[PDB]
Amino acid sequence: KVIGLEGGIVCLELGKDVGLRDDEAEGVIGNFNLQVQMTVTNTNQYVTVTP
Amino acid sequence: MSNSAIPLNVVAVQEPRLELNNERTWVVVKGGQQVTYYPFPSTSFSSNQFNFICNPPSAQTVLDRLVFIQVPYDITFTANPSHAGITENLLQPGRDAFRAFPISSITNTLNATINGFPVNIELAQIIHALSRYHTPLKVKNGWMSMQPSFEDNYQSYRDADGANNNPLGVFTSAAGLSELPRGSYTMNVVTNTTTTARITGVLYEQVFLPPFLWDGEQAGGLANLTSLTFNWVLNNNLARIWSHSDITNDVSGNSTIGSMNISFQQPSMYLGFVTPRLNIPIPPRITYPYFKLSRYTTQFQNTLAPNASSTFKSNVVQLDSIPRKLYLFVKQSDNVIYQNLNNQITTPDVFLQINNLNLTWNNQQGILSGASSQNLYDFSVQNGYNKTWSEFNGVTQQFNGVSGQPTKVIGLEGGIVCLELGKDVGLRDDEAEGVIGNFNLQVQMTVTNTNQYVTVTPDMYIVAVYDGTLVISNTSAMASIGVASKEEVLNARITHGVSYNELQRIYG
Repeated sequence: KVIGLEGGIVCLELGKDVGLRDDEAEGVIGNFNLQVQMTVTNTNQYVTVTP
Repeated sequence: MSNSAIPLNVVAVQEPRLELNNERTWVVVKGGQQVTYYPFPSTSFSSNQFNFICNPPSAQTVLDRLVFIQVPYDITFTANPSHAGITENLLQPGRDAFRAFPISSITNTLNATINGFPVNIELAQIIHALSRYHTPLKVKNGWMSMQPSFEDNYQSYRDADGANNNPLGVFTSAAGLSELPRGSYTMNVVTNTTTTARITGVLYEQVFLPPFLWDGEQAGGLANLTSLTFNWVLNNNLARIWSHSDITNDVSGNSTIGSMNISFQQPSMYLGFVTPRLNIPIPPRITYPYFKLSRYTTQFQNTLAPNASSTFKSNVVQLDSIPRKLYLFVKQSDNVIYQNLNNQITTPDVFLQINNLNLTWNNQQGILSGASSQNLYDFSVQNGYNKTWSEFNGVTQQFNGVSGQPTKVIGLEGGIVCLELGKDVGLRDDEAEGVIGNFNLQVQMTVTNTNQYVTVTPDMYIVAVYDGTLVISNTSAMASIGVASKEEVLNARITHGVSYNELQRIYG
């Protein structure tokens, strides 16, 4: 028996693993955009997860 | 040099094979870093609408001018009884295609709002006559190639079979390095038997209307907008996308196809945004050229054919300001070909052959009135027409070698005159190519139906493009029309730097 255990929840600090063009830091305003295209797998055996 | 009459000035030029000196300056080409493309899938798609509301990423990033959309689609055909039967596949090797350009003529109107003040155009009737007008072979094998792109050149589809330039054939049978026919275009055929066909794929149609550009040649895209958004609406019928041939429909009928239906999925636009680099700053507000084209249209009651002639005039209109140039043609009418759909799928686009055209600018009456139909085809081709003489004035004899079968005459599809409005219409002293206003127009033009079968009620169309400034400064979009003053048009000193040919280069 294969058991689903849970999922990752990644978090990337904005200066740390994103990198920001010079003159940018966690305070500074403003107006930028973000969109996350991300592939995933349902692990749970029993039910269909509508995501 | 100073030998003749009034003496001239000497200059010498080196032949190409040798300068060998001149001043050779190394030129570093630079453009901002980060050019990226997004696919904005339309929010609120429907069966009679598409709406793509997308926002510029930073509002400090210039937006490139070419834009296009892609729609996945699905059609089911089915055979009517009678005509029946019937024993051939409902889709035929040489007698079947998309109309060009498909997802265009099908759409009733398109309006994109920038920044946002709306700029919208009429895509159903405008475009089919706008296509002929500015594209060289260089272009019709470039950007224009993403959608079916081969225009109807036979007065009747039935005749075409089987030519080497039948406007809707297989890819094999278009001679090397030329524009293919519209049965070239790729798409899955899930089924195809007698009584049923069913096809699927995806078509890329680029948007027209300024300032988005369908020429290949490019110019600085619109920054610094804060939000833009397109909005189609398609007219009801939707049977206009497909095309057909009479050659298979034969009978007391009637035909093989009637009827069939379409289905769309998630369409999406495709925008592109460069970023300029932090060294070179672009101005806070900035001015763009901007064109608007809007068609005026009469309808008549008189029915003329199969090759008989007559004469027509069109209700006066009052232009606010001189269009920079206007087009005029008589096409087969709308009131027909929107009934009993077999007509919709089997009538080509083509216009009737012109005999002569006299028109009136403000108060003049009878302009051009004595210019031979031949002499109308001289301009354009000087404003960029692009079809051989025999195509304009469409008629073509082609005879049969036996005793005794009379020679067969085909309509070769008619012509469409475009007269650039200062270039060869002439305007009173101190009147520019676009100043307010306001001057009547009235087009009196005799025509002949050259299509062998059958009769046709016609309509007249006259599409006038105006030339306005448009200043997009965030976040306002003022758009003054008639930019030059009547006093400024007198004594605006001529220049010898600019070439007029370079201005007719910038479409348009």
